Amino acid sequence: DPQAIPTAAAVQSAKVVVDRLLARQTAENNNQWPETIAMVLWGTDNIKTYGESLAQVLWLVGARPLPDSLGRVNKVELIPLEELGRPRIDVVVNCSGVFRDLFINQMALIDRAIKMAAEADEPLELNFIRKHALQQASELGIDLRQAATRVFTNASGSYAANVNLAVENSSWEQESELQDMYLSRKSFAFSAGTMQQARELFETALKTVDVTFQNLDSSEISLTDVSHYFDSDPTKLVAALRGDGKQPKAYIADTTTVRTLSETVRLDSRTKLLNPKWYEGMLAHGYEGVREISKRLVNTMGWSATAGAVDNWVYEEANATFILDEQMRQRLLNTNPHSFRKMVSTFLELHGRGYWETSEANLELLRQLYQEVEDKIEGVE
Ligand SMILES: [K+]
Repeated sequence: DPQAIPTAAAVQSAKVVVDRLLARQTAENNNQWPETIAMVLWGTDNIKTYGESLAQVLWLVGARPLPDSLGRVNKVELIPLEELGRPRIDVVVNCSGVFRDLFINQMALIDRAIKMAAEADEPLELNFIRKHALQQASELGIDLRQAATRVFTNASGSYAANVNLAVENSSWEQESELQDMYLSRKSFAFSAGTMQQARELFETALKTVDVTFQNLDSSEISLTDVSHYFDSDPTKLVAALRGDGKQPKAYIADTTTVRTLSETVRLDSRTKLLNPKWYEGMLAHGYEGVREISKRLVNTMGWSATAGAVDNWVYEEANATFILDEQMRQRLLNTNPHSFRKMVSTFLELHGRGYWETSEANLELLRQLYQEVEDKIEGVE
């Protein structure tokens, strides 16, 4: 029931997460407030939380919902700056296609809130939406309301950046290509039927991003269980667009019960890809199990592609665990030659793309093993 969202419980849960996100960012970077946060809104998650990440967006821009009598959220108002107790933070609101499919009315609500923030008569140092929208209105020669466009998604009918697909298929040379794919697919703006492409305004707003942010429940679907999270990650994109080339700080709120993306990748890697409990658990399935391990390594590479969030030691440990250990290598090779070949390919690709630095010895062995499994695959075929 899309008008039910967000509930007073979701509003209250969301305040805690946003205060924690801003506290970490200020404490780390010279007590500087971030100007703009790029964040993803997943539709399934907004069902389950009665609109927690929705409410996080409203909190950031200093808006509160207004349930009528039938518990419908039809309107917003601004929190006054003395109540907010900090600047209005600008937000690039990257809605999933599914969020768009289910919550067009709530995409309209966010939009009203941000335009409201933009038009407010308040000092620019306490209203980063207003500060940006005026600069943006001036640069591009448009209205302030037009300039205060922040609610973006896929084209009507479409899903995903297809950065996941690029990584899974190894069908790309430079990061610019992944970044071009994202900007070409995610630049469709909500406005008062049709998502209008607005690429130049999407790029302009993206260049103002200081922080990237997503909510995830690592207990249910971790950062590396699926490709959809790195698919939606604009961390390296923002660096590549910005005049100053500054990569924004990246965070993940884990809703299991706020970390840097780096911290979250390290936790997931030691819990899943590098953890004996996990990979032995997968190999118990046999043929499918080796596929799951290969998939994990590909999704980890995805985070290298979008964020450079994977420490070299993660790839060195994965190589030591699955390739250098002759016993484990033989089990992979014997159970699933096809997924073993993919894993060997993925280790060589990671070196090829500069995401993994390793010894000549390790690479020679990977090439040697690449030859041997192909020779075996063609053996039966
Ligand atoms: K999507």
